Amino acid sequence: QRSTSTPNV
Amino acid sequence: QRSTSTPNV
Amino acid sequence: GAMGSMERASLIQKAKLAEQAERYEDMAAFMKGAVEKGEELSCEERNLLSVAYKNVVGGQRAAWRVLSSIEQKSNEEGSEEKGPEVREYREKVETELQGVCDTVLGLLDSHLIKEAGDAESRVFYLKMKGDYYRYLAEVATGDDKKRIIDSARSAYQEAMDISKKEMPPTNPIRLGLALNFSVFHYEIANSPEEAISLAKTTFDEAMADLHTLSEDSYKDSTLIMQLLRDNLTLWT
Amino acid sequence: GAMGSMERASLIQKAKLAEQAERYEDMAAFMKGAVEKGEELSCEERNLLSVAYKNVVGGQRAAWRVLSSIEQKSNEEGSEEKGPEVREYREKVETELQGVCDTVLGLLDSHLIKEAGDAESRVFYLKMKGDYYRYLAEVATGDDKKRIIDSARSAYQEAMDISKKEMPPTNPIRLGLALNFSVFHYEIANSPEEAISLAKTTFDEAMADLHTLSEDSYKDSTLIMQLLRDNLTLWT
Ligand SMILES: [Ca+2]
Ligand SMILES: [Ca+2]
Ligand SMILES: [Cl-]
Ligand SMILES: [Cl-]
Ligand SMILES: [Mg+2]
Ligand SMILES: [Mg+2]
Ligand SMILES: [Mg+2]
Ligand SMILES: [Mg+2]
Ligand SMILES: [Mg+2]
Ligand SMILES: [Mg+2]
Repeated sequence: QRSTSTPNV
Repeated sequence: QRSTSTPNV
Repeated sequence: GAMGSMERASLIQKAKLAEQAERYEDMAAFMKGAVEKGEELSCEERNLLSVAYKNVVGGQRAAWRVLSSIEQKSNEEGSEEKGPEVREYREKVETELQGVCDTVLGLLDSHLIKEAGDAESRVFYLKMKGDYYRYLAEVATGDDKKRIIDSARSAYQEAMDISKKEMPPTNPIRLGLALNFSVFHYEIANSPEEAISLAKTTFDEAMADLHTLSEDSYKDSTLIMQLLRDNLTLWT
Repeated sequence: GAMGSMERASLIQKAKLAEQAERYEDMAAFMKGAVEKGEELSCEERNLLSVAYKNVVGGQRAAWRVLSSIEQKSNEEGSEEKGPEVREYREKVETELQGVCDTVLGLLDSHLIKEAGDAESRVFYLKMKGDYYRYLAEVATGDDKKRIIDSARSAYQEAMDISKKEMPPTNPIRLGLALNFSVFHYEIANSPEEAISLAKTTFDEAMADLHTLSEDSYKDSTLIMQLLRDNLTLWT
């Protein structure tokens, strides 16, 4: 699985 | 809630 | 048309790719291109057409409902005036929705329905015609709301008459048509009793024909039957 | 531009409506229109811009990955030849993705970054520049892959230098920048050790500053800290 980047808040 | 119509298969 | 230069088989191939990628606007454009080649569609190809446009209009309908709800709340007593923006944007989404419906109805009229002679193809297309007039009716408020409703009813009725003559009660197309016509009655035509009656009769006649089916066909038919039951539970 | 005739405040209002309706293409167009009015953006307005384009490019990236995977599988030994269609459609989605990235980078260059003098605005925009060059790098394969990577690195680095001078270690923008720069290192730059080191140092320095925060700010900072930990778990 791919790394997590910043989500939408 | 709304009635259920035919879904995508 | 932008797809005029692409092979029919390539358009079908790319529709399948677009489905896998969840790119439903592209999928619909590819299938529109395939229809405009002028050849009749196979069962699988009709399914691709259906899935693509159902997903596109499904997004528009969900968006329209959100915006309509916000608009209704703005036009209560006590609500502060926020200017024309909510109405304008609801109208924008509504116009795009109507455009998609008109595109589909245009494909059916030119010339899918008139070339459809087998029960499976003719009933499928007339059901689709009913469905897209129903989506137009969901947002209609003017002089033509009644005529739009009658257009939906007329298409569903012609489909029903053929399906009852030509298909077994468990046929998935027949079942899906009856489901959607029952939704028309309940949600559009202010006829909940007609809706319940149709759902019940459809369910019972399918139940009685299940014994004739293979394991795979049984699974297909019972899936739709459960949706009729779900609606009957909601309605009663 | 199609939004040239609409008021700035109306564009912002409609961006908020589009977000509620999950109409992210519209939301992005409205926010592009607002940027092109030429005024600086508030914090809330920067967030609207970010959400809109992140959602649009997010869909394109997911689609591109599906298609790239199918394409890679077609070019193995034993795989049957299916013609140019998979490549063509992957290229189509890729071109649209690159177009969205170019649009965002264009807004940053004309003229959001050069007018951004406060740490919060300047770091946010330089992080965005890094992010959209990173998305370009994900699909790059040619002579400019290296230059695209260096453009991303350069933007992230300038942002990092400002953030460390001007913001506390728990600032959400500072934290989100460091998260995304660590992803750049791991996923793009073939530097997993740099990625791990950055994630660890960022986490530890934030942990040590949590005591200075209110309840609400604590919740904000710890949410991002958990994502750094999630990556460290994946990476080690
Ligand atoms: Ca025929
Ligand atoms: Ca300034
Ligand atoms: Cl509008
Ligand atoms: Cl293509
Ligand atoms: Mg040909
Ligand atoms: Mg008041
Ligand atoms: Mg209207
Ligand atoms: Mg003005
Ligand atoms: Mg072979
Ligand atoms: Mg390319």
